[PDB]
Amino acid sequence: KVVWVFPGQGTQWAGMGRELLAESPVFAERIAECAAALAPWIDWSLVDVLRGEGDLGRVDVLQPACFAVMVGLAAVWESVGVRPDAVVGHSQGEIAAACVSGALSLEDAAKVVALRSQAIAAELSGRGGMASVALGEDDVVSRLVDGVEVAAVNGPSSVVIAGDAHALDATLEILSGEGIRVRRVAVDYASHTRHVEDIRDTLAETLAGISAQAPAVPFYSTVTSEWVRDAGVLDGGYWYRNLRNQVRFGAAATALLEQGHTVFVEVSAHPVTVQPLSELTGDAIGTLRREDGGL
Repeated sequence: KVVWVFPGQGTQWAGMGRELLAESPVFAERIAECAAALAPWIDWSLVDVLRGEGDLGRVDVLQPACFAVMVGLAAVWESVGVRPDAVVGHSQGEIAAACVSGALSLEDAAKVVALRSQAIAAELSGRGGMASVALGEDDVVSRLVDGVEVAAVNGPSSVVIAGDAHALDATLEILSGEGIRVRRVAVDYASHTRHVEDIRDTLAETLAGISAQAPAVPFYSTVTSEWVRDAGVLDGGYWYRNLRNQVRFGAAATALLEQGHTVFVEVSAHPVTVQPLSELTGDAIGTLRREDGGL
């Protein structure tokens, strides 16, 4: 059974799909359509930035850009007639999961992602970052210093953590003293932490009146780690929780395993979730690679 896996960050690079946009006609018309749909809230050109002519450090541009190229790739996979048995996202990418699984309208999804990116840009800037840790969740908890929270869990030993930059630096220093493999991510906000508990009102106000219909394709949410079979349950509050609550990506993958789902596709411009799922199962296929946007 085929599961469309939608990641978040780590798949962006200069010139998202310039070659892909030039060669693929269906992707080009689809991305033009989304740019038209995203027009009421942009202050730049989608086609310009996706071709590698804007600012990749601008979060409220890259995140809608990532969403738009994700929709384009999903349309491309639809062209070759790939029927997704299940669709699951990863944090921000979960919005795309809501968009294509029939649980949300494309215009509503574009509106939601635009508002979320704008809010996190106006607020989250300069408040933390991600540290990737190749250690188990229990080991991380043992190593957990104050001010640090596990951003997400993706496997037996794949844990991403987030928090205040000072606490992250202290934890990384102790890790280096212990000499264990840990890396930093060049992002200026600690999402899915206590910081998310600061902009609740604005997010609630923005994501209002969304036509959350029933998912055409079953959606296994990691916020509940559960299948969604209802219309309207996945609300703006749910997206706030997703931005707030941690992602049990490893638990989600394990749940999808015994449910007969084997063929897993990481739709992205660069493989990021290929290995933290392949080490669990080995059945993970990427879509594109960094600087490899060619056909």
